[PDB]
Amino acid sequence: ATIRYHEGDISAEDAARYKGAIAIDTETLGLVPRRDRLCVVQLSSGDGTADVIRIAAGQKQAPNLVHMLADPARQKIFHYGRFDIAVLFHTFGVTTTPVFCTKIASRLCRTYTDRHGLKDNLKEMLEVDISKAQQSSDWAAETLSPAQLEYAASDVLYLHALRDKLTARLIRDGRIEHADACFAFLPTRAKLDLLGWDETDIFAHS
Amino acid sequence: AATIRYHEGDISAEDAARYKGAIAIDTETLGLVPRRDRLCVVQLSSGDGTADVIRIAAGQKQAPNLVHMLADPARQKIFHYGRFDIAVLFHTFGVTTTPVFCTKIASRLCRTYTDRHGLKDNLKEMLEVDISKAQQSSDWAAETLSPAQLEYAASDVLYLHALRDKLTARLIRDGRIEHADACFAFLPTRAKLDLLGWDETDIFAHS
Amino acid sequence: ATIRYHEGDISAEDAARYKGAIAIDTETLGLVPRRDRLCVVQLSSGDGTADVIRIAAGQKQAPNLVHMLADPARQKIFHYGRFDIAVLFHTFGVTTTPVFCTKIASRLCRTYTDRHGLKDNLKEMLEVDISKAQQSSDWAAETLSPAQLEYAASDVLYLHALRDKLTARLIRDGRIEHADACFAFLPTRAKLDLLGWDETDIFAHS
Amino acid sequence: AATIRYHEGDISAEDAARYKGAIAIDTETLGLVPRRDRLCVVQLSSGDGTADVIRIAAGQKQAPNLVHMLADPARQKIFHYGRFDIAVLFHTFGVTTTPVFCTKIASRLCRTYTDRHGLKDNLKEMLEVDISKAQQSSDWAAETLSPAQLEYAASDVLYLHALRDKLTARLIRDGRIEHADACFAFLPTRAKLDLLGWDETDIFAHS
Amino acid sequence: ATIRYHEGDISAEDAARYKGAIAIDTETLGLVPRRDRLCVVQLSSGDGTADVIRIAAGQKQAPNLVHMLADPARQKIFHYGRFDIAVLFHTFGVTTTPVFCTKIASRLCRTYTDRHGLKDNLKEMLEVDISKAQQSSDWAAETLSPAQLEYAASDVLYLHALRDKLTARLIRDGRIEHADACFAFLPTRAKLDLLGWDETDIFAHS
Amino acid sequence: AATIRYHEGDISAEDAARYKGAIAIDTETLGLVPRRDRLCVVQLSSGDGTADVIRIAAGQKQAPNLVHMLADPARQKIFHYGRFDIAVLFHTFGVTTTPVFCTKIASRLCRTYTDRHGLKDNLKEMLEVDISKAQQSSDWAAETLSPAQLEYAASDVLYLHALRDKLTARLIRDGRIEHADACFAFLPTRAKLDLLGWDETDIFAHS
Amino acid sequence: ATIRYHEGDISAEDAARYKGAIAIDTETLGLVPRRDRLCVVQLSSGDGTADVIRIAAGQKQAPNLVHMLADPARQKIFHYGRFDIAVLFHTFGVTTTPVFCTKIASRLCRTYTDRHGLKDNLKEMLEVDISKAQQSSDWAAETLSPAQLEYAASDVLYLHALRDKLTARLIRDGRIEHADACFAFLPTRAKLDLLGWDETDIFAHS
Amino acid sequence: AATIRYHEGDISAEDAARYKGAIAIDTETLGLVPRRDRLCVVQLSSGDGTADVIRIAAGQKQAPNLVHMLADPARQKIFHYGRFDIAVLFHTFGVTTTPVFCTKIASRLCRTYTDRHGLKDNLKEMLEVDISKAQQSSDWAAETLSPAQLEYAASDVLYLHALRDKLTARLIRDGRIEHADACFAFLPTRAKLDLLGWDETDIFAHS
Ligand SMILES: [Mn+2]
Ligand SMILES: [Mn+2]
Ligand SMILES: [Mn+2]
Ligand SMILES: [Mn+2]
Ligand SMILES: [Mn+2]
Ligand SMILES: [Mn+2]
Ligand SMILES: [Mn+2]
Ligand SMILES: [Mn+2]
Ligand SMILES: [Mn+2]
Ligand SMILES: [Mn+2]
Ligand SMILES: [Mn+2]
Ligand SMILES: [Mn+2]
Ligand SMILES: [Mn+2]
Ligand SMILES: [Mn+2]
Ligand SMILES: [Mn+2]
Ligand SMILES: [Mn+2]
Repeated sequence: ATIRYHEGDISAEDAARYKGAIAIDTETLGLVPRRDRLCVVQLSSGDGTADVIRIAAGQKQAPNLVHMLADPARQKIFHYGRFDIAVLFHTFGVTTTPVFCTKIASRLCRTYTDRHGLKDNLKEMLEVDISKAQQSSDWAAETLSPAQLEYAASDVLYLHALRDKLTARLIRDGRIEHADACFAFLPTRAKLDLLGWDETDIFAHS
Repeated sequence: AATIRYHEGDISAEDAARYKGAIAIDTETLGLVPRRDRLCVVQLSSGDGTADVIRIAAGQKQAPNLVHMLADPARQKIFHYGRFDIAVLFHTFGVTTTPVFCTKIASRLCRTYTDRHGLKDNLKEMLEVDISKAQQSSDWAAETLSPAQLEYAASDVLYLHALRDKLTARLIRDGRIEHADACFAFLPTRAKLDLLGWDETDIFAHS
Repeated sequence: ATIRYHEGDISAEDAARYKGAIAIDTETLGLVPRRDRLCVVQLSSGDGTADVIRIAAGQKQAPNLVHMLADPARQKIFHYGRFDIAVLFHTFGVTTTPVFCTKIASRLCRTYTDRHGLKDNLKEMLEVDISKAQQSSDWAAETLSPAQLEYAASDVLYLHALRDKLTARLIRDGRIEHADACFAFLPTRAKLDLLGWDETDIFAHS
Repeated sequence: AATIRYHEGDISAEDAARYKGAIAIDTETLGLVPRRDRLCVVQLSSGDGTADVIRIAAGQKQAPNLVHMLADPARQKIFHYGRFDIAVLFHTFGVTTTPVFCTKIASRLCRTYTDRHGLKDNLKEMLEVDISKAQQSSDWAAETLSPAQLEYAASDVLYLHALRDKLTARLIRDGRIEHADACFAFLPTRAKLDLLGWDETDIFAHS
Repeated sequence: ATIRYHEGDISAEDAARYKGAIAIDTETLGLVPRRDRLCVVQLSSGDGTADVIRIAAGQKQAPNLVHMLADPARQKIFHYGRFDIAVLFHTFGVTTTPVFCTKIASRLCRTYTDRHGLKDNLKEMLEVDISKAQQSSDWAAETLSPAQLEYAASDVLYLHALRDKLTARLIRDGRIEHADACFAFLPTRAKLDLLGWDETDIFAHS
Repeated sequence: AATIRYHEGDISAEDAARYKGAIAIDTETLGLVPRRDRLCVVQLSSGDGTADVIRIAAGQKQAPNLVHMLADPARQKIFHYGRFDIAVLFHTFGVTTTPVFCTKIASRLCRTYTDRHGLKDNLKEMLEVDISKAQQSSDWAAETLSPAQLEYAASDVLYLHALRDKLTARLIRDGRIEHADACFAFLPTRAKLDLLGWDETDIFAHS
Repeated sequence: ATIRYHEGDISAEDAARYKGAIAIDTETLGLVPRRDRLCVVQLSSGDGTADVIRIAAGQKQAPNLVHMLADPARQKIFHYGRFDIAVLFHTFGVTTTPVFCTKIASRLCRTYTDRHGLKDNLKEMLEVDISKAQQSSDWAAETLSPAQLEYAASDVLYLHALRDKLTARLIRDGRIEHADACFAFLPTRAKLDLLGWDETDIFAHS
Repeated sequence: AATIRYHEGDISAEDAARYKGAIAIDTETLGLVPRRDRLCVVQLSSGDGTADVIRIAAGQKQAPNLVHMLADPARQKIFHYGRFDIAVLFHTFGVTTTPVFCTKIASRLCRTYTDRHGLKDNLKEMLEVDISKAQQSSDWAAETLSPAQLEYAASDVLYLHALRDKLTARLIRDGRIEHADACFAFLPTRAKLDLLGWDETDIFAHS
């Protein structure tokens, strides 16, 4: 199938499709990790297909997903990893590593625009169109709608391609090393957020 | 206080060799925009109560012995708020200072009960030391640095070893030494992003 | 009829339809109770029908309405009760109790959105559409238009259903007790507003 | 001043029994974010001019005698701004402190002629008492609390009975004691909503 | 004709149509009277017809217009008189008196809205539609377009009717005396503006 | 200073008759929201160095002799910032005070070289008089007004005649006495619009 | 052709078309000259045709373009020259002089509007329509799209005409001398920007 | 200090002739809006330690000898923040003062290490001179200027030659004298744009 569903954790069979980079996004009940639980983890290996894993209330374990997230041999790709890395660390205790963030890379090379959302990035870098629902969706439902399923999958289907396009810009425009040091600090940035520094830049004076 | 060793242009090879471990360091400039306000002074201590104060001439783009200590991965460099000085040294010399310990990032990560993370209050509370802020900001590119100027420059580095050590023990006690080290590792990139114009935005925010 | 009209007070016959929760909203000349008089009280028992009571200038009495509002055996349901409780206390002297507020409950469980208006709530929680006039309507007119009448009734027709939907979220997501303590403090919050603390949170430092 | 009874971990069963009515109480932490800054001290007075100062060790999640007084519905708990400390005690111990009287909510509800609702100015005007704010914020997780620290902690609670009583008579005189009681009843929920992340928004506003 | 044109001043014949209230608005080169000159004065007697008077550069005199503006026997009606009274005083030296301001009256009785522009007022109070150009029009042109002419006339054609509608609200809602004291202070408010207090309320502390 | 005549509820008929011209006047309340903070004191001077200080009891809604002076169109009333006190007297007594002279509107209209338009600085510059702001805001609804309270209340009105006269001569000199009179005429409406809720907006702005 | 392409520098043949004013705009990788390189210089002599010069990475020389920009006998026309003068000085070391800025002139005479963009100016002053892309375009591409080419040319095709229209306003409304002193200070304003005063007005107190 | 030459209306022809080079100059008004607050005093020094203080009467629109020095292209005029005074002199007399040197634009262009660009701090650091700001802003349109007023007016110009010269040497040293001269050339237009209403916007911004 185009989208592969899992309850609680990705199957070993489908975890084995990921031999390189893993594209990933989550869905939650909101933007405060300590208040709003993790509901969905969506993955893609780059081949046009997704794994959508439904996370249950109170579930603190996903052994196969956690293994992938922890695996230093496979890069995990987010658009704004700062948040999802924090969600995964709060829920599972796992420090996702290493990571590539297409929003940080966008801010570092697409210096001519202020539009750094994923939709704007995919339209310019790949000519792909994606749509935003309406902001208001209960991702903790019993049964996710099929709309809910394709929204989640479209968040990870293109991150491989987008990473490649942006990587060539960073190298062309000379800031690939800046992006990589940003990627290495990112899990720390996410843990400071969980600790309450989420609205301050630690590198400022205040 | 005191005992200041004064140098013109660069630290002599002899005094550089006094530095067998961490290097305390601050600079003085003509202001806060590196591409506009030139580096005037770099000041250095090895943590024994002495300081090397190197005066930097306008247009000078070379400092062999200082640049070697800055680029030397074996000796840590200690600033209070290194984000600024690392950018100034890269813009002036092409040198990327590394590895660093920043006592202001440390202060923020463990001195969570306070908003005063300047050097003066850090020293007073962590070491029971007084330093004096200059009554008015001064011309650091003056033809002759005053005695008061050399003493103010020196005081910027005389206690950084001892402050690093007390803040490290706090970061260990309160469980954030790893968060701090990750900060120090990113800090040179942070300073390079300043010079390129991202200086008033946090690259990790949405905007 | 679908909408039942009253002058000054609800009839005893129509007040008797309310054997459980009373859904309620008001219409006024504006948002300052001491300046802008109460004009309309709209009620619904949950059955698709409304009572719309036209309040006259200077009227400080509505014995049957006031009895319903004061009755601790019947919950009164508002979307943002904070304001209407203050209007009713200023006009009639009545402390409406006990109350359920679908906006407080929305802010407490719909943690994934910032859209907490009634229209947004009804569309997501019940799939119902309602429309906003244009903000500018003289609710003190001689004769209310029939448009004016259905706008007022649509503000109370769904509050029962909406309360039920949101209540199951609060329990699912674990904040029903938080919502109930909010409901108990609400009439105090409204009286502090009438006293001039309306733009400060009393629980802050300032 | 004085007479401070010092305890490690929990108040002894004997001193808990001195408390047959209302309990004055404040805490000290490593800062203002409870999930980050641990509880270090809880301080208690029964209103007789003595205080119990209980030092809380890192990671400690249990305090039998203190948690019994906090959860005990028969003895009121008095804080100046209890919204914060109630959240800290719930996060540290799982205990919901109740019932409470908050002298800062009281100050705001009846001291309508002023903007200064801190403890220091409340005490000066209501009781003609001076307390001293620390010259600089301190490390409350220190290995040994100083004498000055124990005296500052104690002063936080020594006058709360007398201040509660004077503010109560003002709330009665000016007709808002009921508004105040309703506040106190909501205050534990208010503190729990803080811990869940609503801490910078008023749940009763539109946004 | 529907619109009557004049160069420099209104003719005596057309000034004689005004036996009661005079509705009036101006057009200028912008919103700083000392920088942006007066270009057009538009008038209406209430009968569906307008006089549009083109003011020339540097012209400091319009004897018949000034007589009307100065005449305490005839009320002058503006929507936001504060500005135009200042323009007329700067250009001609004339203190327009007495005045009725449909924007002040709108803010005083239409307490249920924040839309106090003339367009919003005419649509609700009279059901009339008017349109806004695009904000950018050179009112000092050689020859005003016919569009320019009807825009200017539509600013004064309805002020009589609008004044009547709003006056009945003020009396109904009990603030006619508040409105009249506002009208008496208005020319002073405009002269303080010309003196440099234009962005402070003189009745505040600062 | 001094000589204060104290009254309970209303000024006696005898002392009212001392007032054959302008009336200086200020009030004291429990705060700045009239519908919440009750009038506690009204203070009056005829400009001879004496003052009448009338204490107002909670709930009192009548003051025959004072309300006659307030409503009396033959004697001008002088406040420093009358916008507030006119609203308080209308809310408490139903009386519209008129006609008024406001020394703060006057100060703003002619003392154009400064931003300090409080009474204290007006008096110091216009009359070379010192008054003292209370060290802390006080409970003006106290059972017994202190001596210090009566002296602070009195000083609010002892110099208003002399300040009115010096500011009038400045308004005449600099050509804005007419602007000032128009202000004074609108000021009661301005205060009534405050009570109705327009208190944080200027009715003459667009919004 | 309507648009004439050049690599690196304008040809001598096409530089010779410019016997009077030179209309000019640039395209870059963004708005920080020290970070975002110069990519395109677009020119027009006023005749409906443009020269579009593609600037290569790291190129610090364009001898013929620089000669034109430096030439005090030919006025260079920008819409907001402040930025492009800084880009040209950073890239080439050239102080463009003398200059006429249609945005400064717009702010000085079109005192009745706040719309001082080029699109708004061309629509009112000349009745010409131009369109904005979408803000997000990589001007450093290998091969500029033909869309990219006409966007760049439309930025300079009308500046001659627009300069003439605005110049007659400045003279009519009496501020031509104010505009000319602004034009003389403009290259200094741009160099202060490159030095870090770009977000302060040097003539203020702070 | 001192030696002040007082003039009514205009400087006498004799004292004007003392001025054979640059002219230091400041004014005093009734406030910051020229169309509202009239010019009261113009003060002048030739840099020898003396000053001419010319009192300007209300409505006066002519000053032959002063207007000649202001309009005279051979003698530079020195203000600290000339943007304001140039606008006041143009509004009062129709004269465009030129050419000018502005020590505040100079201070901002070379004193890049500080935010304090007032005259007082400029003088203290560049010349080691103290001047005193008036304890309170004064009525400069008084019938008789006090001795203190004439001394404060004079001090505004007594050191402007010496401060111009020290700031010029800094602008030369740090490479911005040309930037400064371009500023001075635009400054009269800048002041004329103030009078026309652009006074709170930078004409070189987008908005
Ligand atoms: Mn995400
Ligand atoms: Mn998504
Ligand atoms: Mn430093
Ligand atoms: Mn220093
Ligand atoms: Mn409602
Ligand atoms: Mn409604
Ligand atoms: Mn506390
Ligand atoms: Mn404490
Ligand atoms: Mn108008
Ligand atoms: Mn119009
Ligand atoms: Mn007062
Ligand atoms: Mn007082
Ligand atoms: Mn451009
Ligand atoms: Mn373009
Ligand atoms: Mn000056
Ligand atoms: Mn002065």
